[PDB]
Amino acid sequence: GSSGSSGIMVTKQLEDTTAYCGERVELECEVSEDDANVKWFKNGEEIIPGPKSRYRIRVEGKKHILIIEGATKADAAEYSVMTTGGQSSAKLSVDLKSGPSSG
Repeated sequence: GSSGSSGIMVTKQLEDTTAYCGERVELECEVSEDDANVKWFKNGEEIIPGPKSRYRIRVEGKKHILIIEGATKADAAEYSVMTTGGQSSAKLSVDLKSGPSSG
């Protein structure tokens, strides 16, 4: 049943994501272990979610989902994850919706 290398390996590597300003960004990924606890880092910095945070790390089976509430020109950064035995990186580019936002 559950027989895999000691550490954890990122089966599915993050993929470049292009969202708009204020939009909601969602980074999905998969690992070797289940209900694991990956570490999401923004441009090398360690993210710290919570009841009063912007980033919300969700765990679903053997896949993680890093959602970002309000993706501004600042949110657009290289998001890299770190596990017990794996690491990944992605590029998030934020675009400012063109045209008058009406109707």
